[PDB]
Amino acid sequence: EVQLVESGAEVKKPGASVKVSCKASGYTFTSYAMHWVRQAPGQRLEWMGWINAGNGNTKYSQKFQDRVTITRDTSASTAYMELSSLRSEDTAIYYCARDKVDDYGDYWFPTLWYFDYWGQGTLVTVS
Amino acid sequence: IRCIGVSNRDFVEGMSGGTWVDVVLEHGGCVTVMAQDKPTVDIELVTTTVSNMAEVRSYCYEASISDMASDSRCPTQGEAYLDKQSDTQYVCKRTLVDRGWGNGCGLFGKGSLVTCAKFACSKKMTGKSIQPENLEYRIMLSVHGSQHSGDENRAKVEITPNSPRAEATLGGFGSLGLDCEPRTGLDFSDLYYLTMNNKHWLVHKEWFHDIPLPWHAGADTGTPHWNNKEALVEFKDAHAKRQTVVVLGSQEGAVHTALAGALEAEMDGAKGRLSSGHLKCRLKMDKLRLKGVSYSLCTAAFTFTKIPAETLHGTVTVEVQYAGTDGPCKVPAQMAVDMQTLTPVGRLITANPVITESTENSKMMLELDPPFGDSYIVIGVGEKKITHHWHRSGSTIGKAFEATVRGAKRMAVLGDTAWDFGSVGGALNSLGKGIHQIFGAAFKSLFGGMSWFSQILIGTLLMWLGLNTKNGSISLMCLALGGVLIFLSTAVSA
Amino acid sequence: SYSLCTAAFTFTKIPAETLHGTVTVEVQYAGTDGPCKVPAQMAVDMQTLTPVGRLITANPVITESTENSKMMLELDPPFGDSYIVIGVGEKKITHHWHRSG
Amino acid sequence: SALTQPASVSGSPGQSITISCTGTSSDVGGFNYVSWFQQHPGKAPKLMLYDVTSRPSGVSSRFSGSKSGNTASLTISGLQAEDEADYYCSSHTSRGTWVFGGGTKLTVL
Amino acid sequence: AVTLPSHSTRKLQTRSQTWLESREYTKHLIRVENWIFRNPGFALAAAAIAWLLGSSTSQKVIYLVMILLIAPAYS
Repeated sequence: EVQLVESGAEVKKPGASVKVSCKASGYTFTSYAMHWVRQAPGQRLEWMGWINAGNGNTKYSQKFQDRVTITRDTSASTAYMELSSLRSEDTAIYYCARDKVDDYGDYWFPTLWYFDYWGQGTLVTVS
Repeated sequence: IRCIGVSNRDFVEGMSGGTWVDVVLEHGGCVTVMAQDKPTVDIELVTTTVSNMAEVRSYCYEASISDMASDSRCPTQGEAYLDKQSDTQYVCKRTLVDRGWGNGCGLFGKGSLVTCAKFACSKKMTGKSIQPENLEYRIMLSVHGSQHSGDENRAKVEITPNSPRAEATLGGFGSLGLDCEPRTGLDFSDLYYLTMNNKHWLVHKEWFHDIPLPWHAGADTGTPHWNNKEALVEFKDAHAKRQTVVVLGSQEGAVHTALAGALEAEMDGAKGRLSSGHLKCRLKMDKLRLKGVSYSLCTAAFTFTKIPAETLHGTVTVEVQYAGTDGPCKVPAQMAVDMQTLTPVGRLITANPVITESTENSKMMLELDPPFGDSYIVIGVGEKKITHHWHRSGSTIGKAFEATVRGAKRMAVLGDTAWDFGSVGGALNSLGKGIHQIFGAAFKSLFGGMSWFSQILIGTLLMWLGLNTKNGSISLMCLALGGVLIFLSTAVSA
Repeated sequence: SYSLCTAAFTFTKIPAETLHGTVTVEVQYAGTDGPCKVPAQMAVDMQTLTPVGRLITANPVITESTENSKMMLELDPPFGDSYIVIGVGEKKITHHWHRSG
Repeated sequence: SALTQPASVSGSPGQSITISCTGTSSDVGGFNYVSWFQQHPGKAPKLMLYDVTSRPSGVSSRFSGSKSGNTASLTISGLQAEDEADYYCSSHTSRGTWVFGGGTKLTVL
Repeated sequence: AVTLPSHSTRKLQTRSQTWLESREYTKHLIRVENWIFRNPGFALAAAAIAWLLGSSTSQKVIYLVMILLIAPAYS
């Protein structure tokens, strides 16, 4: 069925830059979507996402308004979140999930559902 | 019970025509209902709850202003700047000013100065908005019973436009199918719920957008960006020079006096709980049993305690306690004219009176509607039967005239909803809501918006045009309009 | 066909009023049977009774199986103010819609 | 931000639980956007909400959502016991970003 | 400074008294009567400019009472 998986367990030095891949499988990367929801264990899920895989647009949580940049590529049907200048705090798990874009290809108001599926998870830890 | 002596109460009685009726029950009144059969029930509005609200604007009724900067450029180079401008929180106005020679400025020719001041406001007027849905009408209704003044009798019904039908249990009485309408009543979605300091009242979407004060734009918390802000300040330049700015302090009283047309609303909380209110309910009897008709009637002495009294609508309560017999027995209530022949005369309100029996408690209190002359109220059975003289003292054509005036106030307040107030099966009623619906709508359309003196004045302007010149047509309709306005101010006089 | 499908109904959302003369309703149907069919009426009279106005959606139907399946229904009330009726012969939730004009 | 959601809870099987998420007018109140996300510890989160009252098709019809003012209540009854998955409430704010509640550790005794 | 809203714009009609309905009937009358109590000379001249335009002994009366009503509030 719908399949998303990404890079596995990974570690970076404080100040390094993580690049996580989201490989969308089992559906049509058409009226695409994707998000990035960080989680480590024991706290609140933060959503620092972006929202548009058709046009390559993006919206970030101010939280990380300028830190992450995102590349999206259909040839590999893959979205790459890259968090630059990570800190001890960020050690977490980065899930990629989708919320289907509207017909027009422009994503403004979501589907009433958001996340019907989730990435496999990628644990990222900072030294 | 629950009704008697509110002075606004109204009687409604269906003439078979099935169980249909339908009475506009209105906060401040209690509508009582009697039928050929059936007990008689009293319904009054109680409290109208507005459950969920959402914030639109705030405003401010009391300014305060912080530091004042200046930044005056000379006549050459013109406009000034004052970096503390270009904020949300600083207000500014340019005032070309006197300043040639003596003090810098190597030319005459005035020279702008920018003087600004920081606007931080003290209290918020916080308008809230409501939409017709999710409001809640709570109507309580009680039947006449033995209870004198101390519950198979009074039921508690809450009617939500999410549940406009209501059916209330009354053990050994009936359902009292209530089809209410919780929407059409007050013209909500126009009214906004307005909060000054620790008070609340409703006003129109027209009045609440038009107040000239700082806007909060419905914003949340932070340091609200205030729209306007200019209307509340006072930029005045003394003679030609040294512009000064003053706060123009709290206007709380000013909105209060400007607000004369609102109704005030009692409470705030998780839910706005307001008062007055207007409902049109279709009242449906279907299931009501009298529960007394099977009883025996009891022969015993009866002794009044509270001497009977005349309510404003003319109905007469009488409270009767009696010892000496047992069983939940009926009591004869018929009022009479001659002590000799009973010959029951005058309609009875309580339909079938009964007793709770138990011990020598008694206490019924049934209530009566005597004829327009002298009358003996006789509660009793055999030879020893206790009576009371009455003398209702209202004339009949007096009562008819009374019900007409009263009819004219219900017709003045409820507008087009007067028609169908006690609807039943006649069609000519539908013709009424139609005919007064179009004259009402177009009436409120061209006029509306007319204060007390506006409608009294234009009332007499139309009545002097009422009998001034020409044909018996236009002069007639102008005289008619004038009649409606003058009549509409005269009504609601108290 | 689907019989008429009978059981409780509970309005999920307070229904709506479009700007193009419409009322939209969602319903749980409280969980009985499969792919059945539930009616709805616009009734000027009583709780229900005679049907006036028009259903902009046709053959309103329950989808399938467990508990609640929501049937959203475009309905145009009459130019007056009626009482949306959900369709159980007896047990049903309702409203009052006051369409304008 | 940070949807208020209470830390953790429990009870007898079959018994009703209600986890209420309290937001502001900016998000939960002035929108129908809500989600409750059953997250099995160690595994990926999943959907157990969709536009409040409704449910994805693969949902145990057990679950029930509700909203009043600023609230999100996921009320579960007829518990099958093995259904404690940290529950996180999440919604679409007005500004166009999503926020996920503090999460509710669910306690199965 | 511009708000006189709520009595003239639109009122709530119900079997309740409205806000200051006890006060109003007379906070529309006294100010005008007061303002005419001061400076009646304006009543003098206003009577003139009415009395010379229209000359029906009626239409001018309307012009008297009207011009006297428009500028106690002078607006």
